Amino acid sequence: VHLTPEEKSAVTALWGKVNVDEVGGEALGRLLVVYPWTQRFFESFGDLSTPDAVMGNPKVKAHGKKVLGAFSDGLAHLDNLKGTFATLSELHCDKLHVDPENFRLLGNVLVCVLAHHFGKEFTPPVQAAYQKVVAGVANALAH
Amino acid sequence: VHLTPEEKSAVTALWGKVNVDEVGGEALGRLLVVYPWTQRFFESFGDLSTPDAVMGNPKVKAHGKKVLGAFSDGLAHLDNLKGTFATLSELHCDKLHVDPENFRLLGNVLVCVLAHHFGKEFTPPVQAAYQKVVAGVANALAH
Amino acid sequence: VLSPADKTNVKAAWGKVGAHAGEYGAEALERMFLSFPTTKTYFPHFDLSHGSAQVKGHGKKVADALTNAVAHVDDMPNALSALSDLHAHKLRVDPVNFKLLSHCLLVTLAAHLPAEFTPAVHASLDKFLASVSTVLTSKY
Amino acid sequence: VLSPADKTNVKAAWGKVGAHAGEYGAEALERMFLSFPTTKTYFPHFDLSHGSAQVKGHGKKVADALTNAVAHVDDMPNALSALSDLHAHKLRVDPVNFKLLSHCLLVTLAAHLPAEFTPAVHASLDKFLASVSTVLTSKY
Ligand code: HEM
Ligand code: HEM
Ligand code: HEM
Ligand code: HEM
Repeated sequence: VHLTPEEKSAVTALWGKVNVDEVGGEALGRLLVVYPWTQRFFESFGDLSTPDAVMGNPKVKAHGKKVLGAFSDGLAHLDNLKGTFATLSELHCDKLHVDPENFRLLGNVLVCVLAHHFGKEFTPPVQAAYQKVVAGVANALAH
Repeated sequence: VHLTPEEKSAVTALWGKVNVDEVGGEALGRLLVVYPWTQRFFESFGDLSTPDAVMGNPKVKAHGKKVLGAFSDGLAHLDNLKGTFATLSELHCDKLHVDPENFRLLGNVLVCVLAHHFGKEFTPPVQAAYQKVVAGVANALAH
Repeated sequence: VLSPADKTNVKAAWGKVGAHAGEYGAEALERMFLSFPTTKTYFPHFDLSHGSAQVKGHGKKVADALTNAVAHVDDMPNALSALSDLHAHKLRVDPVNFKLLSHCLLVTLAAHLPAEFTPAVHASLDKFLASVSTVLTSKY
Repeated sequence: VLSPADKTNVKAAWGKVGAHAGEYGAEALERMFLSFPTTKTYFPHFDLSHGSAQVKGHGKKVADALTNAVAHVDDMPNALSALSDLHAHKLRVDPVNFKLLSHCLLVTLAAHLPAEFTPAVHASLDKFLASVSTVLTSKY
């Protein structure tokens, strides 16, 4: 991922105000709700029938925290995304059998979550920077 | 692209029996017919209204010949697809603005054309080997 | 295929959108142009700068089309026949671009209606926009 | 959305498919398993070898479902409600696998009916299989 200095500054400034526990679980739960075929991987979490049950699942919240930790680690290494996500790519491609389109879907859900949380300050330039960031992250996981 | 020696031997033997002039043109015309939005890139080829007009287009036939020549070049360099399809990837991305999904669509159409031409000779193992080949080619163009 | 639940959710969400539809559509178009520059090739005659009157008018048109699609959710395929003719036969737009515009519309709605954008409403709007895109990309 | 011309094309093509539907469906399933091994994860209780009786029976079931869908093309969501409930609510199948199975069915039809597999019939069958995949994936 190649970013302009202004885009990098905006991305870092917006990520500074992100609450790691709340945004990650919210994005994972929105993924599981909007794309119900993704609960096939998370059946082990438990009750995932209603949206309120999906969004009120402690396992979903913890796994969202882990996912956002991985996203932050990727953000800290924007010039080494392929090498940063090698182990996770192996895990998702060999042991979990996750389709690469689901990575793009989760990235888009995370962008929607960021827009929901920040409102007006999620300007179209910031959204473009985050869009190419999540595109790079998804391309690294697919590799 | 990683293929077994038997898969490589089968792929090459079917490829020798391939009539390039007919196969490339048929694959391109079938792509343009089944996925009509692809005619935006080929509006310079003349009349592409009906399927019969698409399949009877000398420009379409010649471009299909060129596409199948590129496919053969990639087949001969299965271990260096990314380096072989660098110029074509640049042409298709920077200048033509072709979405990477259309490469997979054209690969699937080519596989269907090969099955149509060979019948029983297109066994499921041969199809699997050719699917790996065309998926590798599509990814190199997408790069 | 839509269910009565998500149909009602989409109707309520667009009713809450109300009169801000034109500005929401213009902002969605601006977001799509900024974050997916390949979509700019479909508007070579446009002035695609920030605050452009042409983009504002086209966003208003897109929003009005979405409003009438909501009003005719059960009979969208023939309620949007003119738009299907325009986009599928004449413009020949890739459905990927429809996916991108749907995502940008969802982002705009999330940014402008925080309370209304529950996960259920998000899923309902996602499905509704997928069906509108399918009608406008299908060639019948 | 399907046009009457493509509906007639699909009807004629599957009518001439006729009694070989079970063999064609079994071969399509075998092709999907061989070329896309990730699809094998949905059948952990099955014997996925060549000439398997379980695969042959499942191919016969899939072919019968496709024949019913062809006979009820105009009311697909109401004709494939049980299969939609099975695939969307209970199995939760990724639509990518539906795309792969549709492509393998197209390859099998091309390999077994070279004469009927004209470009127009190919496009009609592609649209028909896409519509079938849409209904089974959707939950309503
Ligand atoms: C797109 C960006 C993604 C990121 C950054 C990400 C991150 C992670 C991380 C860090 C783990 C390790 C959890 C652990 O070790 O306990 C994990 C596991 C996992 N991921 Fe992802 N993931 C992504 C996409 C997805 C998607 C889209 C799905 C499913 C649709 C998925 C399914 C799973 C599953 C099932 C696990 C194992 C959970 C468990 O064992 O409890 N991942 N992911
Ligand atoms: C595996 C997939 C593909 C391969 C191997 C391939 C190969 C080629 C080749 C060999 C050329 C000729 C370049 C030259 O003569 O300098 C070309 C050009 C071109 N390609 Fe592709 N191509 C693929 C996919 C596609 C697809 C799917 C589309 C459109 C949907 C497309 C659109 C074009 C166009 C418009 C040109 C220029 C033709 C002209 O200017 O008359 N390509 N490609
Ligand atoms: C997704 C929902 C969409 C809706 C509801 C929609 C609706 C409309 C409407 C109402 C018009 C104006 C019709 C007229 O002036 O007679 C239009 C025109 C147009 N649309 Fe869309 N559209 C959508 C998606 C797209 C996308 C994704 C693209 C391209 C990436 C696109 C490209 C165009 C173009 C190029 C025009 C012509 C503009 C002009 O002639 O000034 N549309 N659309
Ligand atoms: C046009 C596409 C498809 C059609 C017409 C179709 C049709 C059917 C039919 C008729 C059954 C029998 C249900 C029963 O006997 O209870 C079935 C079951 C099943 N389908 Fe599909 N299917 C399609 C696509 C897929 C795909 C792509 C997958 C997975 C990659 C899949 C996975 C399954 C599974 C796991 C079962 C359970 C069978 C068993 O447990 O014995 N289906 N489907």
